[PDB]
Amino acid sequence: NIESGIAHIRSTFNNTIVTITDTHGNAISWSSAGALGFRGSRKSTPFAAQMAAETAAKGSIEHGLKTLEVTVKGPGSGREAAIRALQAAGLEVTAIRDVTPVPHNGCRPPKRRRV
RNA sequence: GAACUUGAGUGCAGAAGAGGAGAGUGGAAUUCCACGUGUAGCGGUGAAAUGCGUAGAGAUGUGGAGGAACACCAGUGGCGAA
Repeated sequence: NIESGIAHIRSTFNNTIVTITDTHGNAISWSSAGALGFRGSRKSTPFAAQMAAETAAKGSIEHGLKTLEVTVKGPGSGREAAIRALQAAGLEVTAIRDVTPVPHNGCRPPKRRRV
């Protein structure tokens, strides 16, 4: 039973995962578009991000959270939907923080697609 | 052969620079390894599948290993014969 937590939203182009943890990063609960039965294109859509956030939130509310800090990673379109969905579940969102990993010129990226 | 100082160079006084070689050091990120929390998918596509995952993955926290490259600055900006 913990109150304050961080909501890690990993929004990629293919899927949106939402893990909810305590302030010390111990996992309370998590949800992802795939876990909710979305497949392929559907998982990417922002609608699925909403549903993923709601499902993750309702799992956490059992443990008794009230305030969430939000961290967003990846280039997906889910972050806004997932954040608004967390607010709609009742948990107040203190601050959103983009923590997408930025290399300072490190590893060579994979070759560009010729689509 | 003898003069001259503009070319060329030297002296003296300043200026900028990713110019080069050598030796160190630093932060981000990817991967891997160990551990805590935690559960059913993760990944990928135009759509899928191969692949990875209940032998506990992906997500998340701490620490560690190693290799390569140096975000912002950064600019028809600088330096170099290329």
